[PDB]
Order: sequence, then structure tokens, then C-alpha cells
Amino acid sequence: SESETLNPSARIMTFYPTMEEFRNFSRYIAYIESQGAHRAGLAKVVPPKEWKPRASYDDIDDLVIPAPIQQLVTGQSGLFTQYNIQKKAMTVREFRKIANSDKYCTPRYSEFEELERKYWKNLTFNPPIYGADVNGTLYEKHVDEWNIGRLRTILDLVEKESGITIEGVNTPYLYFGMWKTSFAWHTEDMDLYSINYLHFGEPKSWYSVPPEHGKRLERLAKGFFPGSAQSCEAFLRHKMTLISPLMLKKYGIPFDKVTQEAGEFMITFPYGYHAGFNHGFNCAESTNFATRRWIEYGKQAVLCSCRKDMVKISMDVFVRKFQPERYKLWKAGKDNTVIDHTLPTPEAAEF
Ligand code: NI
Ligand code: NI
Ligand code: NI
Ligand SMILES: [Zn+2]
Repeated sequence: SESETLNPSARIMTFYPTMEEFRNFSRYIAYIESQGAHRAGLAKVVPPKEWKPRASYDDIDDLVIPAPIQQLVTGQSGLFTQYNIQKKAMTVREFRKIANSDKYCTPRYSEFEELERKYWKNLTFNPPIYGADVNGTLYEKHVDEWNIGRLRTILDLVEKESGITIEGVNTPYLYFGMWKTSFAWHTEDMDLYSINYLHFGEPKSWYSVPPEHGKRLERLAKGFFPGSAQSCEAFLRHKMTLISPLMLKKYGIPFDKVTQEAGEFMITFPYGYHAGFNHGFNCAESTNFATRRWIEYGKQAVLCSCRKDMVKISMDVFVRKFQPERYKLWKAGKDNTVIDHTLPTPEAAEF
């Protein structure tokens, strides 16, 4: 098929839009899907050199991180579970001082591959603190291109129709990283897209599994964490499960890796599992968004059943507006639509 022939290896693509292509966010997402980018589950977008979301970051030392998290990781042989210990609130200044202190700072290395090895060898030692899930934005108010606080996708129909805001989902979160802080394997809530911008600092490294092969990763995880799988139908949404690339290779789980540098965007795609770690002191901004293609994913998303993860978006408004011919069938539990993960979103048609 046409869609199966684009990005058949499902490798992470990188894009360098001109400023004109960059100005319309939804349109460029459809463009990159027209090139097959979504099949990897993760794409890099390098914005125009001339583009900046903020003039400088010297004025945020006193910004409050209300709920920094000490990440205690337990496990062996490439399989781990991360436990969160909430610490007292601290300022960015205080967090940076700890991040760069001898106790916590990035180790010496040459090739990225050496640091990656250090991460997987040491992630259960000297537990770091992640300044995670901070409500806010570092964008200056007048930036209209790729502004994470107002992307103007159809996800906006949630708030527009019901008034409902979901922090970190249709509002932005900031993430202040230090060396060895991690994000465990997950797809987004409701299997949405996400956008992730690295404002400043040391890199953030990513792993991704193609959406068309996500079930393979799920089978592995349920097998190796049989307890969790008994207790929750979607325990990866707890964002506690870490799995090394050597473990993925040993069991034939397809994946790709990429390192995100300061001033680059990463896009995750519906049902794209991703995980990664920070190289050192840094700050990223993230939120979710949608396209028309997402609607079927939202209908079919398998949600956390154990109440640990509470985020649930009502799909009824999307099905009525965009799938009127299937609405009554869907309400009756008889909509057997199957997702073809290779297809690009319909807005991509013009390309
Ligand atoms: Ni394949
Ligand atoms: Ni994510
Ligand atoms: Ni297979
Ligand atoms: Zn659960």
C-alpha cells in the first residue's frame, strides 16, 4: 500500500522546516506524516535558526518547583521499576545548584554511547531529583508559532465544549532535569500526540517503539511484570517501568534512539511508546495535542483500570462531530473499526 511504502523501516525522522512551513503547526504535522514520520512514534523537528520562543532564561531563578521528585529505581538485567519520593518545594536556582554539584552532575565521557552505558549501569544508584510536572510555560506571550500553550488543534474541543482543563494534557508542563533523571516507557494519556521542546541545558535522550509494533512491547512488559499486569490492564501508564535497549534487542522489540539538543522539538505520535533520560541540568516544556487521525486512537485507548492514572477524556464529542456515520454504532458497542497505524492523518492529503 502507499502508506506502507513510506518510512518502511519506521525510523525516527528529523525535519528542518523553513520559517514559512513552520508558521502553521497542524499543517506541518500533517506534512511530516505524509513523509511517514509517525511510523517511528517519534520525530525531531529543528526550528528555523531565526526562531526563538523566549529572549532569555536569566529571569527564572526564583520560579518555584512545587513537587520535585526523588527517583528511586529498583531492578536488574535491564528491567526496572521507578518509585517516586516527593521532596519539598524548591526554586530553579536551588535545583540547578544541586544538579551541577559534584554529587549529581554529569559524568565525564566521549561518545554518546558511553554516557548511555553509564546511565543503564548506574540508574539504580545515587537517586536523582526530577523537577517534573511544573504548571507553566517559558514561552513569551506574543510567540505565535509552535506555542505549546496554544497550538490550536482539535484537542481544543474538550475545553471549548465542556470547559474541562487537564493539567499537562491541554495545558503545559515544565520539566527541570538533572543527570540520570528518567521518563519511563509510556504512550500519552488517551494515546494522544505530544510536543516536547528543550528550552535550555544538556540533552535529553529518547527511545521509541513504532506504534504499529506497540503490542509487541506490551507483550514483553506483561510477561516480565506479571504482578502489575494482573493488577492493571494498562500498568505502563503509571510511568514506573524502565526497560533497557539491550533488553529490547534480546527479545526482538523494534525501537530507535535519538538525542534531543537544546532548541529542538520532539513530536510523539498516537500509541507511540517512548522513554528516555536527561544528560544533565536542563528544562523542557511539554503538552498533548491531536489531529483527526487521533480520534480512533482515543476511542480504542486501553486505560489504567486501577485508579493510579485518572486521566480520561470523553470521546463522544469527537465521534459526533467527525464520525457521525458511526456514532450510533459506537454507542452500541458495535464499532469494530480497525486502526492501520501506517496511514497518515487525513489533513495530509494535499501533500
Ligand atoms: Ni515492521
Ligand atoms: Ni510522553
Ligand atoms: Ni509481529
Ligand atoms: Zn493502573
